[PDB]
Order: sequence, then structure tokens, then C-alpha cells
Amino acid sequence: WTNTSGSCKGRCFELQEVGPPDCRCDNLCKSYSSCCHDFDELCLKTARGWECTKDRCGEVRNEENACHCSEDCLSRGDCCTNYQVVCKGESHWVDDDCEEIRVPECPAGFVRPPLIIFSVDGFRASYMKKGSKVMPNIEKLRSCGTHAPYMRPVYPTKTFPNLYTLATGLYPESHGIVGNSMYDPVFDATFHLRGREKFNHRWWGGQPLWITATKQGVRAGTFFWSVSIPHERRILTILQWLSLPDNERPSVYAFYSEQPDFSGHKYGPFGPEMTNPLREIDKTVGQLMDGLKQLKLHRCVNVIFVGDHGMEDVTCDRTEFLSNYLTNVDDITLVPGTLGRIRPKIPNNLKYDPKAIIANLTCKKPDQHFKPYMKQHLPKRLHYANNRRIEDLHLLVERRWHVARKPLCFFQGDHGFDNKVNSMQTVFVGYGPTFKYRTKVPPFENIELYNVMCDLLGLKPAPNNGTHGSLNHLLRTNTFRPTLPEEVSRPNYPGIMYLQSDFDLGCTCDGSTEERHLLYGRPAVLYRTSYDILYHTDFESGYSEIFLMPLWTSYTISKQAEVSSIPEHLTNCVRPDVRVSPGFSQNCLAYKNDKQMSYGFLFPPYLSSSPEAKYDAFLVTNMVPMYPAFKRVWTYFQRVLVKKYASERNGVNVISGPIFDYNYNGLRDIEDEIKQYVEGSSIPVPTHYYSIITSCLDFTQPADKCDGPLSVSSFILPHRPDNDESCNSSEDESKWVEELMKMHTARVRDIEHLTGLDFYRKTSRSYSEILTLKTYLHTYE
Ligand SMILES: *[C@@H]1O[C@H](CO)[C@@H](O[C@@H]2O[C@H](CO)[C@@H](O[C@@H]3O[C@H](CO[C@H]4O[C@H](CO)[C@@H](O)[C@H](O[C@H]5O[C@H](CO)[C@@H](O)[C@H](O)[C@@H]5O[C@H]5O[C@H](CO)[C@@H](O)[C@H](O)[C@@H]5O)[C@@H]4O)[C@@H](O)[C@H](O)[C@@H]3O)[C@H](O)[C@H]2NC(C)=O)[C@H](O)[C@H]1NC(C)=O
Ligand SMILES: *[C@@H]1O[C@H](CO)[C@@H](O[C@@H]2O[C@H](CO)[C@@H](O)[C@H](O)[C@H]2NC(C)=O)[C@H](O)[C@H]1NC(C)=O
Ligand SMILES: *[C@@H]1O[C@H](CO)[C@@H](O[C@@H]2O[C@H](CO)[C@@H](O)[C@H](O)[C@H]2NC(C)=O)[C@H](O)[C@H]1NC(C)=O
Ligand SMILES: CCCCCCCCCCCCCCCC(=O)OC[C@@H](O)COP(=O)(O)O
Ligand SMILES: [Ca+2]
Ligand SMILES: [K+]
Ligand code: NA
Ligand SMILES: [Zn+2]
Ligand SMILES: [Zn+2]
Repeated sequence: WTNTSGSCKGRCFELQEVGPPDCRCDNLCKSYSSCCHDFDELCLKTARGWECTKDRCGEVRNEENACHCSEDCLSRGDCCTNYQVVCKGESHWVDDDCEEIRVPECPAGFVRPPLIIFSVDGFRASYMKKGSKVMPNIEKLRSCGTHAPYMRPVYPTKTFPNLYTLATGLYPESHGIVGNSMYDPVFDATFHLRGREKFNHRWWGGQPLWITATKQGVRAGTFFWSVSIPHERRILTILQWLSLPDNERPSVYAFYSEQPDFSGHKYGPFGPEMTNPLREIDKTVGQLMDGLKQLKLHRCVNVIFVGDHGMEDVTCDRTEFLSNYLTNVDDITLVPGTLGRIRPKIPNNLKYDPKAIIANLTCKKPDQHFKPYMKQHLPKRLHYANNRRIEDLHLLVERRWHVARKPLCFFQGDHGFDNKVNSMQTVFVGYGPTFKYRTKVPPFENIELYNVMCDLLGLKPAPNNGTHGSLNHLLRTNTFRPTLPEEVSRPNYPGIMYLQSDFDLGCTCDGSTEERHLLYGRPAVLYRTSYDILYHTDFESGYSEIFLMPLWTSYTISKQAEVSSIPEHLTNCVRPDVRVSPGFSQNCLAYKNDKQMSYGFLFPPYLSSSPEAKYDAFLVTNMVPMYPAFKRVWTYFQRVLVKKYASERNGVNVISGPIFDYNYNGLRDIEDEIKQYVEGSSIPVPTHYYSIITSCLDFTQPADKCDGPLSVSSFILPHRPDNDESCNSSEDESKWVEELMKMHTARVRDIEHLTGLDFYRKTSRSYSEILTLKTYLHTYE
């Protein structure tokens, strides 16, 4: 019980923690039915609005007014934000010339620059193009500070998963807020963006910035605002907190606006009606900046202006209905809209038939505007599977569309789609002493910001999914010095120690390498295992004696490299490898015998330097288990695409290899976790194959003679026994394989998690630059 009879006198928006039976006067109070009886009256004044007028200057203080224009308002810290402009002849901040802030200029008592995070909901990256005509304050922040052309949100591209990702540095599958709505089958309870269940702490994992701050003795303002508190009051409150005594003043502040998301939903992102909400947000940014200038803080504070996701054109007329595909949709519950998650309506309903449902949802209309996936099959870049709150059955919905359960308008915009979709990208601007001046940076992912905010506050971040150092280039100072991970396992370098006669595998056949095929140094193995370096004319590899295949195969292909064929008499040519024991080798009998599984090669014979070399490609230590379905993809990649890349990029360095992730947690499987082997054998079957293709950013220089920055694209291709994912796969590979690959684009960092390898250890670039390179995602948008 809360004694609501107390008073919020002298307590409005107090920062001190106050639990029952004492009544409260903060933001969460309304949400908890714990506000004191005079909270609304004392703390939410509205009288006379939010702006000083000339006729109010030097007024006598009336405590009933929303903000003040009396002579004492300054030292009391509660002037209207425009007080000085109107009453003292000052200029609005936006009207002042931009000037580099080379070190913080903070008042006496400020030990470090405060951080203010200004979050805007549904702020599409492209809205910034409206510029100073619509958003003069924001445009000044953008042009004079550090800006990205866009920031990538996490999937699903909705509010709760993204705000909490911003706060934690974690993927939703890790922090637990995997949707605006979700069902937890262990709680047997349902979370919604609106309602009280979300206030229960059991939903919220990781360690959000305010807790990290607090546990390290840095004070935080609120990271929650009751919907009923107007934006102007939120701004005045932050400014009041900044005026507090040195021993009370917080170091980090958050402001949140539910616009322009609301108007985006109503009118769509390209609507003329979007101008007004964008103007209003800009006015709010102006209030804050004018307010900060009034406090002599405008060259002291670091401001982050950041969105949660973008906004797409989505109307009633573009809705797919499951009832068109499935006979009894009343027996399933669908999380619907710009994504789909399906579970039985009755939890644990034994008649639920997911394989039948998936079959009925697969490539059933030529223009089908969604695609079903079991969650383990979703692109690995989405990192959306390792959580009990994520339904096994997912629908990835095409941009501009909705999926609904059944037919049983007032919106023109929505969001939630695949986070690489252009319309879903959002905004990032950093302004203040710690950010760079007039600097543009490449787009980056929102998971990276928590580390940077910790940097801006002198905090040590909790374990998260950012790559710390990858955003050092946004910062003038306070950068984080990364350190190379230490190699755990050193390679064996086996020479010849066997003769062909030593091998009974069932197979039949009728320097200057390390320097030239490992342009960036050998990957470091970061786990305990046993493996061999193997040199060849055309390629090098780290062959695992445990997994009976290479962890990685590395080779360079010149722009003018020639593509040869595989002679008919060598079709089935597999050769034992006299450097590796028979006992540490695969055997062809297992393949001959497995009716479903074939094999492929990591270094493609098609790219051999010479027939004497080409014969090396057929070694048993270059072979990996591949389903025929996958071979269709891999052969096209090996034969057509690698050369095509080399031609377009002026040669390419390639590293390819297997990935094992049977429990879909995005991390290298240990031996015990591998669940599939080639029939009759102990040859483990990869769940995915990766390839990392590197070249010179300056395409005028060949991959192997690159003086400066690198260019990289990578993929993590699912190793599946069919091509059901690709609706056009009955056609020639040239009509569908690249499309599949684009969907499964990946960051090098993703591959590192999944393999326990560390790449790019020997280059001429800074470690920070390499970290940026490793987080890059080639999106194909
Ligand atoms: C993204 O970055 C994160 C953060 O580093 C990585 O996630 C970590 O992975 C490691 C290694 O697999 C896990 O280690 C295990 O930890 C558990 C003990 O975990 C408990 O205690 C820790 C510490 O307080 C706590 O953070 C954990 O929180 C998990 O469980 C909570 C309670 O249900 C839940 O509220 C929270 O959301 C989180 O759930 C997530 O992780 C669990 C696995 O623990 C997973 O099943 C769930 O579906 C979510 O994904 C928990 O209370 C030990 O028993 C093990 O031996 C081992 O030490 C970490 O727990 C985990 N940390 C977090 C916060 O998720 C990701 O791997 C990384 N992803 C990629 C791709 O790189
Ligand atoms: C709930 O709050 C009210 C107001 O604070 C409490 O009222 C006070 O009670 C004490 C103890 O009897 C009196 O001495 C004061 O005169 C009261 N103050 C006022 C202004 O009414 C009340 O006690 C609280 N209820 C509880 C503790 O259960
Ligand atoms: C998958 O779709 C087929 C229709 O293509 C459904 O088949 C119907 O099944 C009902 C009873 O299950 C039969 O009475 C109808 O004759 C079938 N329709 C047609 C057009 O052949 C099937 O039910 C669907 N499966 C699921 C799980 O929804
Ligand atoms: C440190 C990391 C960044 C912290 C930033 C500030 C967080 C402020 C939280 C303010 C209160 C946040 C929750 C607001 C919920 C809300 O107002 O949703 C409006 C809905 O229409 C969104 O639905 P949708 O657009 O469909 O996802
Ligand atoms: Ca795993
Ligand atoms: K076979
Ligand atoms: Na198909
Ligand atoms: Zn949102
Ligand atoms: Zn929205």
C-alpha cells in the first residue's frame, strides 16, 4: 500500500528512490498509482504556457506558472527556455554561428561533460534531408557535430526492442525484449507495450546504461517519461536537474519523443502532413539548446540525437491473410503486421502442426509478400533466435506489406521489417566537446552505441554485442584502446609423413604462399583445439584434426585470373593428403554411402593456377560435406561469382570455411553440441558456410598491392537439404543464387563469433580501423 496522503511539496521530480508506503513525485509514479495527492497540482503546472512574452519580463514570480520570466528565474533554474532571448536580448542558439568545441567549456563544479540522449521515435534517416527549412536546430547539430548518414536498428524494427538495445548494447535475443508484445512460455505470461505487465523486472535482461552508471557511482536522470507529461515539461525538468547542487546533479539524461512515429503511422513517411511534427520536434530541440545556453552549458554537454527505427509506406490494401493459405487460422495466435510470429492459440496445443503450416506457407503465390522461416533458418545477421520468447515459426514480411491472420484506411505507415531495409534506417548525430566537429562517419549499428555512451561517461561497459573501439572514429577524445585477443591454439606445420599406401579412404582419382594468400595474416584460433597449416600453390588453410576439415581456407584471385573447368575424368577425384594422418581424414566411402549428402571444395578447382596445382584442390583436406541443394549455390559461387568479384574489385582475397551452430546462439559450437554427421561416419556437418571477400578500398590498386583502407563483403550461407527458401530455384542458378546470398550477407564480426577465429591481425591499418571494418555489413540496398 502507498500512502498517497503525503505531499510532493519541494519534491517534484525528485531523483531519490522512494518506496511504499511513502508516496512518490517522479515519472514512474503515475504508472504505479503511487503519486502523492498533489503531484499533478504541484509538479505538472501548465499556467501561461511554455514561453516568455515581452509583457512578462521581470514579472513578479507566480508559483502557479509553468515556467518563469521573473528576474530570479535563472539562479532558481526554472526560466522558460526563451527567457533571455525575449527578456535580455540574447540570441536563440540556432541563430548562432557554429564554432568548434575543442574542450568542454563547463561552469565551476562540472567535473565531466554531462551526456543528454535525445531519442525520437520513428525518425527515418531520410527525414534529415528536409534540412534547415524544416529542422533548423537539428540541422545545426547535424552539420556542426558528427553525423552518420543513417544508423541501423535491430530486428524487429519496432520501439521496445530498439530502445532497450540502445540502452544495453545487446541483441533482443539476449536482452529479452524481443518484441513490443511477446509471450513467455515459462512465465506463461504476456508482455505488451501498453499495460502493466511490462513494469515487472523479470522481462528485462542485460544491464541498461542507467544501472551501469549507478553501479559505478555515476548519477542518472530518468530514462522513462509518463506519456501524460508534455515534452516542454520534460525539457524544463532536465534543465532543472542540470541546475542542481554539485552533489545532486546527474551526469546522464534522456529525453524521449513519441513523434514523428505517431504521424508517420497516420500519414505515411512521405506525407505532406509530416512537416508539422518534424517542426515540433525541432522546436523542442531548440528549447533544450536555448535552455542549455541560458545555463552556460551549450559548449559543455554532449548531446546524442538518435532514433529507434524508420518508417515505411504500409496501407490496408497491402495485407496478406494467413486464412488464404491455412484451413484453420482460429487455432493459431499470430503476432502480426510487418513481421509474423506464430504459436498455437492454446499454449502447448498438441495438435499444432508446424511442418504442415510451413509447407502451406512456402512459395504458394507467385507474388507472395512474406516468407516463412523456422527461426534457426533466419539470416544470421538478424541474431533473432536464441530466446524462448521467439516463436519457432517466423514470417519475414516484404517491405510495404502487412501479414494478418484473417480479413475479419486509418494508417499509411508502419515499421518492423528486416533491419537492412532502407526505410527502416534511423538517425544518429553526436554534438559536443567529445564528438568530432563537422565530421561524417559511415553508417553503423545501434548495438555499438552503449559502449560509446559508457566511454562518454567514463564507465566500464557490461558485456554486450558491440565491438568496443569500432566507433572510436566518432570521438575527439575518450576513445577506447582495444587490445588484440590472444591466440589460444598454435598450428602444427606437418610435412610428409605418410604414403598413398597408408590410406584406405575409399577415394579414387584417375612462401610465396603465406605472404600471398594470407594478405592480412593468419586468423588466430581463440579456443583450444588441434590444427595444421597446409600450404598449396593456390591456397592455404588451417586444417582441423578434430573437425576433419579446414576451419578456414584462404586464397587470392587476381583480376586477370583465368577460370578453367573440372576435366571429366577428375569429376569424382579425391586424393588423400600425405601430410595428414589417415585417422585425421574424411573418407569418400561415407559419401559414396550417404544417399543424401555430397561434398564440395573450399578452394575451387575452377580457379587453379595450373593442372599440377588443380590436383591439389582435390585433396581430401580441401573437401567438406555439402547437400546437393547447397552445392547448387556453392558451385555457382565458386565458378561464377568469385571470379566476377575479382574482376569488379581488381582481384579479391577470399577466406571460406564451415560454421557449426546447432543451438542457434550465434556462437561457435563445441564438439558436444554438433548434432549431425555424414552417414556412418564422424565427419561433422556444418550448419552454414562462410566466405569473407576482401579487396582494396581504392579499386585502382590490386587486392595484393593495397596501400590503404580495405573493402570487405561477407556471407553466412545456410547449409540446407533443399532450396525451399528460394522460390525461383527451379530456374537456372543465375536467376536466384545471388538473391539468396544478398539475404545472408554478414559482418566479419558475425563470422568471428560463429568460428572462434580472429581475422585481420596483420595489416597496415589501426586496430580501431580494423574493428570498424569487421563490423561493416554490405546491405545491397
Ligand atoms: C551478445 O552479448 C551477450 C552478453 O555478453 C552474450 O550473451 C551471453 O552469452 C554468454 C555465453 O553463452 C552467457 O554465459 C552464460 O551465463 C550463464 C549465467 O547467465 C545468467 O547470469 C548472467 C549474469 O548476470 C545474466 O546476464 C544472464 O542473463 C540471461 O538470462 C537471464 C535470466 O533468464 C535473462 O533475463 C537475460 O536476458 C539473459 O538471457 C539470455 O542469455 C541466456 C543464456 O544465459 C539465454 O538462454 C537467453 O535466451 C538469452 O539469450 C543469466 O541471468 C551461465 O550459467 C553459463 O554457464 C554461461 O556463463 C551469458 O549469460 C549471456 N549474457 C547475456 C546477458 O545474454 C551473447 O552471446 C552475445 N551474442 C553474440 C552473437 O555474440
Ligand atoms: C499517511 O500520510 C498522512 C500524511 O502524511 C499521515 O498523517 C499524519 O499522521 C501522523 C501520525 O498520526 C500525525 O502526527 C500527523 O498529524 C499526520 N499528518 C497529516 C498532515 O495529516 C498518516 O499517518 C499516514 N498514514 C499512515 C502512517 O498509515
Ligand atoms: C494446406 O492447404 C490445402 C489446400 O491447398 C488444405 O487442403 C484442404 O484440406 C481440407 C481439410 O484439411 C480439405 O477438405 C480440402 O479439400 C483441402 N482443400 C483443397 C483446395 O484441396 C490444407 O488443409 C492446408 N493445410 C493446413 C495445415 O492449413
Ligand atoms: C540509453 C539508451 C537510450 C534511452 C533513450 C530514451 C528512452 C526513453 C523511454 C521513454 C518511454 C519509452 C517507451 C515509449 C513507448 C511509446 O511511446 O510507444 C509509442 C508506440 O507508438 C510505439 O509503438 P511502435 O511504434 O509500433 O513500435
Ligand atoms: Ca552454438
Ligand atoms: K552421396
Ligand atoms: Na524452391
Ligand atoms: Zn518506435
Ligand atoms: Zn511506430
